[PDB]
Amino acid sequence: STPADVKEHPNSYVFMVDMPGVKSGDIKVQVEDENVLLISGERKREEKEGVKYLKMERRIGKLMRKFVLPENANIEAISAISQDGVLTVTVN
Amino acid sequence: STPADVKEHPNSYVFMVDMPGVKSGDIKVQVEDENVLLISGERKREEKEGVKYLKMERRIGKLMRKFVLPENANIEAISAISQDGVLTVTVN
Repeated sequence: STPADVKEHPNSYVFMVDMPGVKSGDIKVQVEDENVLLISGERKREEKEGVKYLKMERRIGKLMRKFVLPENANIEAISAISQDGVLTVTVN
Repeated sequence: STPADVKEHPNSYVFMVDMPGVKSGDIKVQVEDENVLLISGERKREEKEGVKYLKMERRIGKLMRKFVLPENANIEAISAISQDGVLTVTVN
């Protein structure tokens, strides 16, 4: 799981998800069953080449959130922006 | 506060801080007293133009972490990268 904001513009819904350290290509934006918007991203490690960790507090692995819009609300136009670790998806 | 990793390369220390949604220009990287590395960033809101929030779980405001290297360890060469909401500072 990961923090999300959701806004309602006149003709669109906007989902804002935190994803520090997720490379695009590890981001999934997906519609399940035409109603559910599925947002997903995995943070990975930069692989002891004489490099030792002194402190490790950033957990890695997958961030994921599902969002259901009303039934009979068809997703036909989807938008995705990755910027500064925040993913903004705009769905009709 | 915000998650940080710290690695030790042969000739350098590396600090990796999560900062989703912080624009460079709102990032501060600073040496206090030649020994202490001070990393700072503030997340802000994109300002009802017919736009209404339905869900708001991303907290905003300042992220900040201090890191003290040993005394008599002089910071003369500092490095800062912002990428995908992660700030990597490399300090001699």
